[PDB]
Amino acid sequence: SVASFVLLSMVGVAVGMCMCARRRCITPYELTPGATVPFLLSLICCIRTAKA
Amino acid sequence: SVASFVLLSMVGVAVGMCMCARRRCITPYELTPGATVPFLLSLICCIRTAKA
Amino acid sequence: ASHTTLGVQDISATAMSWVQKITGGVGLVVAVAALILIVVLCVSFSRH
Amino acid sequence: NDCIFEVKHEGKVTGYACLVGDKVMKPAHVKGTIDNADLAKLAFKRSSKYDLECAQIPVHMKSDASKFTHEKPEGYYNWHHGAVQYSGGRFTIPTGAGKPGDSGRPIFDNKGRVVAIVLGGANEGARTALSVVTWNKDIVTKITPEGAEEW
Amino acid sequence: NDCIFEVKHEGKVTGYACLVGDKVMKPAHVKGTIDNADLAKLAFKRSSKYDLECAQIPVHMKSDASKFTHEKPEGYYNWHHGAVQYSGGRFTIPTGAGKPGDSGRPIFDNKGRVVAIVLGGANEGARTALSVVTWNKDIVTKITPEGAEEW
Ligand SMILES: CC(C)CCC[C@@H](C)[C@H]1CC[C@H]2[C@@H]3CC=C4C[C@@H](O)CC[C@]4(C)[C@H]3CC[C@]12C
Repeated sequence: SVASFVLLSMVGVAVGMCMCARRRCITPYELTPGATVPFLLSLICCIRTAKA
Repeated sequence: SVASFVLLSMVGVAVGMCMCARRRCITPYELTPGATVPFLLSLICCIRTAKA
Repeated sequence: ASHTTLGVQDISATAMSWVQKITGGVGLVVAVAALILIVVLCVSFSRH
Repeated sequence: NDCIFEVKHEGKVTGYACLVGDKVMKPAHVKGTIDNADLAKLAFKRSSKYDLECAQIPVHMKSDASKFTHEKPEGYYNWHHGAVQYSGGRFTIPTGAGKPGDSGRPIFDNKGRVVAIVLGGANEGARTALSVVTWNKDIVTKITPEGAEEW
Repeated sequence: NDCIFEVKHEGKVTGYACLVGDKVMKPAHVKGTIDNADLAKLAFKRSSKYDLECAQIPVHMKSDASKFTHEKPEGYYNWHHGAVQYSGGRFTIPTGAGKPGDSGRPIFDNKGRVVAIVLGGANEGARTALSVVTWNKDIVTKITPEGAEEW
């Protein structure tokens, strides 16, 4: 029971870190007017292409 | 007692040399208007940027 | 005693690598710090 | 011109929001609701890093967004309350020209294009440094004069 | 040129302190404490290879700082005691155009921007070569003509 809890918790943390990293990495492009997100960056961030 | 003294003395010298290097490679940036210290150097010497 | 004296610092027991590891570790810190200062002095020297 | 909307607190005006290019921007330090219901109901992405809250403009019904540029040549710019002098990496205004509650107003160049958004400023003696948000060709960046405070 | 930045650091003043860009500058070979209090309390960083000491300008007096540039085209430059001829990358003045104790004075271009600060010079017949502090892109450098004396 404990081993299952701890291993699942570790995975949840890994995901939270990835989502935090994704938001911080992409913000400077989505926050900027007239800016377009690079194709490769959109694939890495797992986000929709450009502004649509 | 002697071995402890000598080893500690050697460390103190190593630190003093590092601090001397830290001042010598940075001072010219402080003297120059704008304090335009490059990012990597700021990480290495543990110093603050022009707008800090 | 049938033998002679052990009176030298040289005859310390084995498994004394702790002494060598500590001495080497501190010596390495000095060698690195010395290199850092030398490189900075070289750059400072060339600049005018 | 006329691309400025008010952001209001419950009991007062707190700041301004502006339509620039394809996105609507307001200062993150301003707490209030946009006077225009069309923008007030719009979701914004908050980033404390740049003191911005940004969202996409409903350009299908909001085609009056201002023009903008990343270019920042030396010279004077129009910031509504007068001219602002730009030199090096800083914008400078007259000391009596700045005020609290004025944050969110854009700075325009001689072509009417927005170059930066005003957040605040710092008193440098005979002149006041202006704290603004601007951008390069790729991403948004912020300029923060020493001792600057939010307006 | 039309502005005074030359603050005395001693009663029997030998050289002057000045405000250039965001830094307070004075020759490292002159003794005394800068007047007007605000500069008097500043800590300075010294470099013996540049004969220069510098400190950060307080924000409230930042607006009084002189304009600075690294640009150094061949031609003539101005200073408080006359003109300066810049030729071959070196600054030269007429003999008798300055004396010991007149050091620390900036040399200005045609836009009123500082390009160099005088430390001393070498008297060669009718002309004197100047020992100056000058700047290149993101670096401080010094020029010292042979036989130059400290001022
Ligand atoms: C972990 C490290 C510090 C262990 C080091 C052990 C050292 C400090 C100890 C262990 C055995 C000791 C030695 C035993 C024998 C002698 C011979 C004597 O006539 C002089 C002291 C001398 C030379 C001693 C010096 C100190 C000594 C070397």
